Amino acid sequence: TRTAISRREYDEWLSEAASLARALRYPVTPEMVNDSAGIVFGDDQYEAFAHGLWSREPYEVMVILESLNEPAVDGLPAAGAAHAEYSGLCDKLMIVHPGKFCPPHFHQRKTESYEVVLGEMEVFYAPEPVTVGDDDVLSFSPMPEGSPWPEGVALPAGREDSYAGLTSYVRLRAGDPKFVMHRKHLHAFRCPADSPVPLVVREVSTYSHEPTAAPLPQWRGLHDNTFVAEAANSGRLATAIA
Amino acid sequence: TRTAISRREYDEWLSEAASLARALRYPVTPEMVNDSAGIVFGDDQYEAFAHGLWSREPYEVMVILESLNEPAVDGLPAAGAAHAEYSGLCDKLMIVHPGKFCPPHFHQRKTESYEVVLGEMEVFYAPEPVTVGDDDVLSFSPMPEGSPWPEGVALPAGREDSYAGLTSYVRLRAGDPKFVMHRKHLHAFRCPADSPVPLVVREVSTYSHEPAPLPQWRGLHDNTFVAEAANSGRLATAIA
Amino acid sequence: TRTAISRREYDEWLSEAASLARALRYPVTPEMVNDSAGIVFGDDQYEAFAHGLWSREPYEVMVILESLNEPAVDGLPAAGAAHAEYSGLCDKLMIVHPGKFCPPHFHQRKTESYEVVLGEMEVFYAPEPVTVGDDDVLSFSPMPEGSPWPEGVALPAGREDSYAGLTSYVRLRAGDPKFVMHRKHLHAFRCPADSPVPLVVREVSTYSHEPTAAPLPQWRGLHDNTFVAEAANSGRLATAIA
Amino acid sequence: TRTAISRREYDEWLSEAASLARALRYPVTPEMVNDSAGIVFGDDQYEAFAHGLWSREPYEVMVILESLNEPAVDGLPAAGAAHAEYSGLCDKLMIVHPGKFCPPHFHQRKTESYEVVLGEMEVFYAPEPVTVGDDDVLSFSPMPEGSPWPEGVALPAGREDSYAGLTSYVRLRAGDPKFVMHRKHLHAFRCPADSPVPLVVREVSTYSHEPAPLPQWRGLHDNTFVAEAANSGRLATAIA
Ligand SMILES: [Mn+2]
Ligand SMILES: [Mn+2]
Ligand SMILES: [Mn+2]
Ligand SMILES: [Mn+2]
Repeated sequence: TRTAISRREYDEWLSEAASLARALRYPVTPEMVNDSAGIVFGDDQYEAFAHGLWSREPYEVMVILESLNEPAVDGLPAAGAAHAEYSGLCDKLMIVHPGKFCPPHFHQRKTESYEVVLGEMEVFYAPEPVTVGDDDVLSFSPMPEGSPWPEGVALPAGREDSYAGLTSYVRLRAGDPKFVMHRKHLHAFRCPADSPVPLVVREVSTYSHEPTAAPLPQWRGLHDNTFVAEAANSGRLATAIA
Repeated sequence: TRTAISRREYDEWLSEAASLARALRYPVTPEMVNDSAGIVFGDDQYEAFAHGLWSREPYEVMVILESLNEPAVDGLPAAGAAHAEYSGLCDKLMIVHPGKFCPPHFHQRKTESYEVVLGEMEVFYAPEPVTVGDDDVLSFSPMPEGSPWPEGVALPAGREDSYAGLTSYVRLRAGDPKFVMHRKHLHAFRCPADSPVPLVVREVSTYSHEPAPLPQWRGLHDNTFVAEAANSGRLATAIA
Repeated sequence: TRTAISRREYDEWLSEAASLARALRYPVTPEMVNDSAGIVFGDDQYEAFAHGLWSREPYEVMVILESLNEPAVDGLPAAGAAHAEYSGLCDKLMIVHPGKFCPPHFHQRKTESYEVVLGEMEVFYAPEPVTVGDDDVLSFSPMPEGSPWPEGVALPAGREDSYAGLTSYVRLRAGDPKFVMHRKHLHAFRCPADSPVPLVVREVSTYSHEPTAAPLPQWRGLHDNTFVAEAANSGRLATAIA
Repeated sequence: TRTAISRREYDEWLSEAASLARALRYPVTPEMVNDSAGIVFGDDQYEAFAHGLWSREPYEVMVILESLNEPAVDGLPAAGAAHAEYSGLCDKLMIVHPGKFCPPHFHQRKTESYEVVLGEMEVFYAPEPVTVGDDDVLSFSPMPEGSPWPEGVALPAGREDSYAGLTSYVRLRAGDPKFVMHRKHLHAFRCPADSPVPLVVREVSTYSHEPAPLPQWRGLHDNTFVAEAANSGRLATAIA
């Protein structure tokens, strides 16, 4: 079983992703195409490269080209420092190949929005927010109920369990209105296995607290991504390239 | 002189803007093309239509197609309700014709970012922030100094002085890194007068307050223009 | 009734057309944006500008941005000079606003192909070729029969008669296979009146013999566009701008 | 050494090429993505896959996605049947990776035109036409002289000499005027070795004869490569 991605496999993956992104008019700078942009969620997912990104097999791997991750702390009243972490601005292009997924997880602080650029996006989520402490949270526009899962959702071997709570389904396409995924909601998505092209989606969200002189002292060592699956939640950061 | 835009002028202006937006893959739905998307900053700016959007003359008029304006209040701890207005997510596509401007102004709460999609964007701004309300504010990544203005910029007649404080300049093109304009910073921008195409820019910013997620958000004004006339021209577009 | 297009109307029309073309990646050079690119088929069609290109009213007006019109005579055996006029290469982008048409006509020498870039193209044609002299013409892939006209085809006032022979219908969209319109076939097309965008179509055809040191002596003064309507066939060239 | 391309390599090569084509708005239908769209010009060129399409090494391999290849015989006077083969309409999208080439060759009948869609195209050609068959040919707009080759062009190993006769050079970019390559002219092209993206070019040409509209068209060969090996690599792609 694969334990890493070869330099050739990785370079071709990111190069073709960056080329497709540019063709779609997403602003890609050299610095954005790095050894951290191609993500493998769990060591058991490197097996995705045994047959490759066009095998159409179910695995949790994807490319993220981040053009923006602005704290938006400047100008913020000091009195609001405690919750600045729920704000900020992040713009990234996500490229997911046929049959692949962005694994089940939720964010305590980050709210996201999706805009499909190419292909079709199958989003899976929990209409109800996870309970985070004895917090008295605000409400305004709760997540829509959505529809039940369609037929054809091949889940990654050994991870099917982590998708159990994501009962709601919505399929997004280019030209559709923006879709918002409120913070504290379990979610995941995949590119249909029969898709002729990789799924390309622009995500505009609040600040992304992920490992990679902090905006605020309290922001140091802050992880805002909690995955359901252990393999992904505990040990999914850096990408092993050999 | 012009006191309003004709129905035909408005329809062609927004129909072509929305068509260009769609060609550039921006998600445009019907409710986005409305009576307020074509903005004229002041009654004296309707004269921009005496010769049209391809006259290359300096006027402050533009189209904004907003695909998202999410409060992002859901899930936020009640304890942060007081400053939730500084957050949120807004996505809009701005179309500015040759020589036209988005006039000098600042936002107390909204921080923006620019991504040029078509054409080139000339940004004029003040690198030092203004103080709006609360004295003690946070700081992390101050606005860069950019460069001084280039020669030959044509400003709108009678609005020249309003640009005096925006001494820094940067010219953005497609493919460039995202440019951030922190809240409380005076800024403005134009499409070069000699541009072959209209300037098209995607703006990703915090919530856009335009007269509710929270009680205190009601009737909140977050756009302060330097020119008195420009403030007036932002309420409603006069379409004859 | 309108007798010409104002300089402002014309410049805005061509400028927005060239901008849209560039946005769609069609190579537009300054020389391609000229006073002949915006075409009005007949003096009775200038009325299209009484209410404008977004009035959605039926008129025969359009923009043609020609990036190529190559004789392809170079290297051709002298023995084939007699029929070089049926060859050549022409690449042009056609932009037609909601409800507007490219008027009924046929070409004796030019064969065309269509590739919709934006919007939807409603093509009207005669499945059978017009008879041009006692010619013994070649055959290989005759025009498909197509379907009958749909409901919603508002024809230009005073020209509805010229559309009578174009009995076959086909609706083209972006991503569809290339559609070929063989020479000697009456044809026309329009952008649906309810379209949210102007119809943008790339036409790749054989040489376009239209008024504007000839490739071949016999090519001088050669017109290959025969329109059904008199107003268009006799007096539709130059565009009157005032 | 490599004697064929692996199934996975071929699938990823064409799937990414077709995806890029679609993103660039080229009309790709299923029958266009086939076992002959990924071309390897010679058995010695399969080595291009030893390190891959992003190795930036000079090899003669490319993908061609043909959306149209119309004989244009319908309606043509029978009297012109003898030279109908010099006409017709072909539309194809060519994708060439960094440092890769479309090898030196000429067509007796096909005249082509290039429109760069993504990246930059370096064209090497002979401005003087070769004589193929008939002596008396027509002339109107001779190929321009272009410029001499720029410094540093890396050629495929063992194929260097085949480029000797293509002394003229032109570099084409997106938005440039269409470039015409008349029939009977030796030509070749590559994507710069340092290009950040694959070169994507739309070719509009007369009919592409590849082994019927007319009896005489059967088994017609209209591609003559300078390198003997390159001629061999054009028949069928070895996919293991
Ligand atoms: Mn997420
Ligand atoms: Mn602003
Ligand atoms: Mn025609
Ligand atoms: Mn060739």
